[PDB]
Amino acid sequence: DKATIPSESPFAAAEVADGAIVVDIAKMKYETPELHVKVGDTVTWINREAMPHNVHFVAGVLGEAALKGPMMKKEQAYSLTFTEAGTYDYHCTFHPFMRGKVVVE
Ligand SMILES: [Cu+2]
Repeated sequence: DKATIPSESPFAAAEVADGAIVVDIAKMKYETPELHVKVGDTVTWINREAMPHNVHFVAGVLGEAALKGPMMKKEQAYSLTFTEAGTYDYHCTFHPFMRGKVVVE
């Protein structure tokens, strides 16, 4: 697979590292919808609002099967560590019109 998962479940936003590469989710949007990182980087999404959200990569993007991230409540976080160069699109399971991508250089 093309990413590893440091936290299987959502975790508290207060425990996101200071350093971390963060994508906020707010107002029904990913607030960095075209994020550029490098091989080896960890990305952390943080839901900033009451409406639940996730991140969801369809089958074949990060692995043979889909990666459907866990449901994230307000001030919950979820991370992926990207290990292979490429561009990886995702959406929100609940709200598929909400889309983003991670461009891994
Ligand atoms: Cu959503």
